[PDB]
Formats: sequence, structure tokens, C-alpha cells
Amino acid sequence: YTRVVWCAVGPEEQKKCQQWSQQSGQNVTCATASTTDDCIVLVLKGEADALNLDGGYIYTAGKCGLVPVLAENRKSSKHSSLDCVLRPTEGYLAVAVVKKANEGLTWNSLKDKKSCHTAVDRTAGWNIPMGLIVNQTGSCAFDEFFSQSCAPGADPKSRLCALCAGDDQGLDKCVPNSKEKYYGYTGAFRCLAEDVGDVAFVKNDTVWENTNGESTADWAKNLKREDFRLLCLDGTRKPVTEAQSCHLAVAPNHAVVSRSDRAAHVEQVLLHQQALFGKNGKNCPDKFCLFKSETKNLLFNDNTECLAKLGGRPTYEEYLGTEYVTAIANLKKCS
Amino acid sequence: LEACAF
Ligand SMILES: *[C@@H]1O[C@H](CO)[C@@H](O[C@@H]2O[C@H](CO)[C@@H](O)[C@H](O)[C@H]2NC(C)=O)[C@H](O)[C@H]1NC(C)=O
Ligand SMILES: *[C@@H]1O[C@H](CO)[C@@H](O[C@@H]2O[C@H](CO)[C@@H](O)[C@H](O)[C@H]2NC(C)=O)[C@H](O)[C@H]1NC(C)=O
Ligand SMILES: *[C@@H]1O[C@H](CO)[C@@H](O)[C@H](O)[C@H]1NC(C)=O
Ligand SMILES: [Fe+3]
Ligand SMILES: [Zn+2]
Ligand SMILES: [Zn+2]
Repeated sequence: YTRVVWCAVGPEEQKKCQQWSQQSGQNVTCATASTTDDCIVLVLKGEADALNLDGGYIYTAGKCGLVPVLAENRKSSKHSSLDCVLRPTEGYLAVAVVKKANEGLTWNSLKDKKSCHTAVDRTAGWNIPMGLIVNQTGSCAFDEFFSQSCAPGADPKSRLCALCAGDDQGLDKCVPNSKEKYYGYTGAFRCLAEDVGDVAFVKNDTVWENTNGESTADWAKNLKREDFRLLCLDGTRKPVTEAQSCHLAVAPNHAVVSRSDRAAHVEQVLLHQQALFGKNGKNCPDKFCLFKSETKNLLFNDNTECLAKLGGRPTYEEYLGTEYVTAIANLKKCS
Repeated sequence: LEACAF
């Protein structure tokens, strides 16, 4: 068998990857790059094997010939006797989140407000909301819609990065990795929690996992769910218990991609590494938990129960689904 | 809506 070379995005991921590599007896080793697109290039060069990707990045990777291998499966809403690895994935709910106290704001008055996005090119943070906004405004000028934003990966001098904050030192402002304070689901939801933004584009799970004590993180530890509302596309505002009726889209779960030539082996190695380090794995929490990182969603989302086998050996289009593929293609026409 | 970005 060969070792599998994981690609870690930024130094926090790299630190986790190195602990995993040590715990796996070097069955997994680590390459690191600054951004997800760079990891994708290491994988296309064959200098890394795999990483787990949001569906907007799966589209980038898939256009370049990389293939989905296993998908993130979180706890199911409904009962299933099937093992996690075989239980079908469900898709997460992209939402637009505001503060309850910001009473006047709805979907229809977002123009000129401040927004917080997980990063450019990610599903709930970018492709879904900006694709909807471009379509509804009839204008590709999405860089001018919000007065200011944090949208990691955008030009650091532009309004789309104005609200980003960088790392502890204020370096790396707007870089699309966990060094940036407002990066990712938890960093965009923190951008809203701290009222840096008026709106955060994240998924439903984000709000629940970072409120009412579910996170002990200093910035989250004291947030109340009731202080937040979801923006629905019909212009109404709802409590965050209503995401199933007040979302912008259902997103394909994050998934591992690799070169086609390495997919079989990546899939076999990961199935084994999660038997050891996954949720109730033989060596988690004793030795190392592959799906934990103190809320920071490093390498995998912290809410991942297991990586699950895909039905029908799907291509990346099949995996993402035809509508979402078309939605991205249409939005990408703007650039 | 075509080629690899890299
Ligand atoms: C929104 O996300 C939250 C967090 O994932 C979901 O709430 C969880 O649902 C699971 C399965 O029902 C429960 O067993 C967990 O206890 C819940 N977590 C928390 C922190 O309350 C919720 O179901 C999602 N809402 C929708 C409509 O999908
Ligand atoms: C933005 O608008 C485009 C243009 O209508 C949407 O694309 C259409 O999606 C439907 C269903 O997926 C297809 O049958 C049409 O053929 C598509 N049109 C084009 C030009 O491809 C797209 O879904 C919208 N983006 C969103 C909703 O995020
Ligand atoms: C590493 O992989 C080898 C080969 O499959 C396997 O025998 C061993 O159990 C694995 N050990 C760890 C810690 O992953
Ligand atoms: Fe995502
Ligand atoms: Zn829906
Ligand atoms: Zn197929």
C-alpha cells in the first residue's frame, strides 16, 4: 500500500495533519499550501493525494480532472439502522443569518449592507448567495453590492475584503485559510456575532453549533440563538429553528477528492484511518480524533460522523448535481 | 463553462 499524502490548507490544518500523520504511523503524511486552490494544484501535480473540499471547490477540482472519493456524513435527522459509512448523505442548508436586533433587514434590503462570507468560491458562503444576487439584480457587478464584506480569497484592497481581520498580528488579512479571523463557517458566523457584518452566509448547522453553549470558544461561548434570525427568499425573517423552510439552497456535503488514479487507494486508507480515529474510533478520543479540532473545522467539519461511500461512482457533476453545476457555471460567467 | 482553471 502506499502512504497517502494529505493536503492541509494553512498552518492550523498543517499542525492537525502532522498529529494525524504521527498517530497513523506515517500511513498518512502531509503537504501544506496557503489556500485550497493551491492544494488542488499540489494534488494535480501529484505532490499531494487528497483533501476534503467544499462543493464550490469540488467544482474547481473536478474541472481539472479530480474525482470525489468519500463524502462527509453528519448525524442524520431521521432514523437509519445502516452504518454511517453506508447511510445516504443529506446535504446541508445554506442560510443567510442576521441579528434579531437588526430589525429592518430582509433578503430584499441587503444592498449596501456589510456581509460575511465563508470564502469566495465556497457553496453557502459565496456560490449560492452571490449567484442568487447576480440573477435577481440582473448584474454581474456583485463586487459592488454590499458596501463592505469579508470574503476571503477576494482582492485584499477591495471592498470585498474590507471587513476581514487577518491573524492575531493583523497579517494575512482576507487570506482564505483559518489564519484569517473571519474565515470559514465559524469565522463568517463570528463576523456577524461581533456585528462586523450585517449578514453572514453560512449553513444552518453553524448557527446551532456556535450558540447556547454548544461552543465554549471565547467569542461564541455566550451567544444566544434567539438573538439571530434567518433571511428567507420571500422577504420574511424566521427563527433559526426554521431553516428547512427558510434556506437559500441545499448544498452537496463536503467530500474528499483525489486523482482518479489514486482514488481507490485513498478511499481504502481513509476507511481504515476513520475506523481508528473517527467518531467512536478505536483510538479516539484516547489518542487522536480525526473529526475534532475545537470547533475550528480543520481538515474536516467538526460535525462529521464518518466519511461515507458514494453511490454510483459519481463524477464530480453527478456528485454536485446538475442544478448546482449550472448555478456555478452561470455565476462564473461574471468573471 | 469549460477548461481547468490552472
Ligand atoms: C440545523 O442544524 C442543527 C445542528 O446540526 C440541527 O440540530 C441537530 O439535529 C440533530 C439531528 O436531529 C440532533 O440530534 C442534534 O442534537 C441537533 N443539534 C443541536 C446543537 O441542537 C438541526 O436539525 C438542523 N435543522 C434543520 C432543519 O436541518
Ligand atoms: C441563476 O439564473 C440562471 C439562469 O436562469 C439559473 O440557471 C438555470 O437553471 C435551470 C435549473 O437548474 C436550468 O434548467 C436552466 O437551463 C438554467 N439556465 C441557464 C442559463 O443555465 C441558475 O440556477 C441561477 N442561479 C442560482 C439560482 O443560484
Ligand atoms: C498502516 O497501514 C498498514 C498497511 O495497511 C496497516 O497494516 C497498519 O495497521 C496501519 N497502521 C496505522 C496506525 O494506520
Ligand atoms: Fe460548504
Ligand atoms: Zn429548499
Ligand atoms: Zn454516473
